[PDB]
Amino acid sequence: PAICHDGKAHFPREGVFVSNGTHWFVTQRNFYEPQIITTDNTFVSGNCDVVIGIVNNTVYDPLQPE
Amino acid sequence: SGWTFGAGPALQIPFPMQMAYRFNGIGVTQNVLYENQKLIANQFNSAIG
Ligand SMILES: *[C@@H]1O[C@H](CO)[C@@H](O)[C@H](O)[C@H]1NC(C)=O
Repeated sequence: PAICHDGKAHFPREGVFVSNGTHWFVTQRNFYEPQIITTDNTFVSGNCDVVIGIVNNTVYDPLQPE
Repeated sequence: SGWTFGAGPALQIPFPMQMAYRFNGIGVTQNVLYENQKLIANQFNSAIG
């Protein structure tokens, strides 16, 4: 349901979180088209202690490298 | 399977995520459900009872 990066829960803006077995992606619901979980695809609202089923992973920031 | 079985092949999906989709369909963001999941369940169980 949600991905915890650093003490914060991230929910998909429009799509679902899927995994092939080793890595996590975000995709549509009616067609398979995986993408990289960045700060654009997701929005943050929470504290990483109330969602039942949260998992640990890393999101990517498109501004830190530049 | 949600509403998928009425259009094409049936596709399974966990119930809380289907409920999140149903909330998202009426204009309330899904994070409202997950942070108030247990409470909502109770309000359903009483309503049937
Ligand atoms: C997720 O990460 C946090 C902090 O790194 C850690 O405390 C917690 O045990 C981790 N949870 C799992 C299921 O690995």
